[PDB]
Amino acid sequence: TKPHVNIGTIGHVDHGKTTLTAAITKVLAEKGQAEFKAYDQIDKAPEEKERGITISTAHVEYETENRHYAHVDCPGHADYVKNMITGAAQMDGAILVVSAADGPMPQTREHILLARQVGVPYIVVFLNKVDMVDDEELLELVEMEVRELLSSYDFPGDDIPIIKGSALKALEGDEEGEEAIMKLMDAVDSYIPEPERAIDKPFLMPIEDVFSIRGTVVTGRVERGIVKVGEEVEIVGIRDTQKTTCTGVEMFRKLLDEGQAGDNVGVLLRGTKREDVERGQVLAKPGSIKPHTKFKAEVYILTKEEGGRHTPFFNGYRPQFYFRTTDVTGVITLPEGVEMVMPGDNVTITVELIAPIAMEEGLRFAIREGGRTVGAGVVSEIIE
Ligand SMILES: Nc1nc2c(ncn2[C@@H]2O[C@H](COP(=O)(O)OP(=O)(O)O)[C@@H](O)[C@H]2O)c(=O)[nH]1
Ligand SMILES: [Mg+2]
Repeated sequence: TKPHVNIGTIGHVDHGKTTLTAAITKVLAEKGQAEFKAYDQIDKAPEEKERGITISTAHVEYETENRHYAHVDCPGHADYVKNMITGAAQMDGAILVVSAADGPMPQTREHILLARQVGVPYIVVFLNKVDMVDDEELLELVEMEVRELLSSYDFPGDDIPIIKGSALKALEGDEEGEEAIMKLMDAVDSYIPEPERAIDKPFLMPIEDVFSIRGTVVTGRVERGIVKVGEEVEIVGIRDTQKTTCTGVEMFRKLLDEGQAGDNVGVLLRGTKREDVERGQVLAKPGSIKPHTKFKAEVYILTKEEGGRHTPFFNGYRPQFYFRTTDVTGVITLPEGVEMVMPGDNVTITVELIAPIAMEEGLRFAIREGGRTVGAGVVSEIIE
């Protein structure tokens, strides 16, 4: 019944991300809309090893009167870099926690930057520890700096909701703290939009295999949107884009009239040659996506223990980039002042592939070396 939304607390270590998370569950639990999770339950988040990468993440759920939320909170900076780049925890919005006494700190800056690189749509701020600041004019100045920092990374710093409170007071049952928590959740309900359904997006299916029996059939999972018998589709990319019509959709022993987000199907293509279709291309609504060879991306480089490299790479490093279904070789260019990239670092890079790929901001990929994963990335900018 209630719409679902995924959010999380970001911010510098020790500014109160975990205390605020606990306070949210406590106050909403007091309204009969969540189970209360204490500070220690959340601070001691379990390790989850997906694909060699190990990440500590606390998962709580709670509801307002309008929505149902899934909430992620992580102990260490490194955990946020990982989750945000790999996508192990998506965020329809983020709650930025900033200590009112200390103000923005390096990881406050980095999480805003990451939030923009990976496409976190919108941010709300909880300006925490107001009980340690006794001067109103000091409070306004720190709020002012936060809005500038947000705007310096293209978020609407002038329009973002910033709620001032004390998560620890709220957790002690203080009435003024609890009101701050509800001001925060009222802003989350109002300012963070509900995510677009996958089935409502323009059709896109990555091609995993190609067959010629009836004619040419391609198999894969429909990533988003719907494809119906009789509709036109474009084939992107690697080669010049081309257009055809869907004449059939099917599973095991089951013909279909349509294929929609989440379905594993085979799609009949009319008059398309098998040699003109190959793994790595995608089917898509005509005009909805384009092929590109060059782009910028935010990447996380796996550590030795995570199965990655154990030596840095330098400008001109030439690995394979795994987009959806296959590798494509590309050359890496490093930022202006960056000289090397150590295992475990995150950095923004420019890449030029040797072949085009259907590409768009927010597309995730792996970096591979010798058939081994060495990095994970997110396309942050297209370069034509
Ligand atoms: N005085 C005060 N201390 C707080 C507040 N919120 C959190 N703290 C303290 O700040 C320290 C770190 O808080 P924590 O939530 O673990 O920060 P995190 O690293 O972002 O998760 C703890 O000792 C908390 O008790 C607050 O509103 N006021
Ligand atoms: Mg914490």
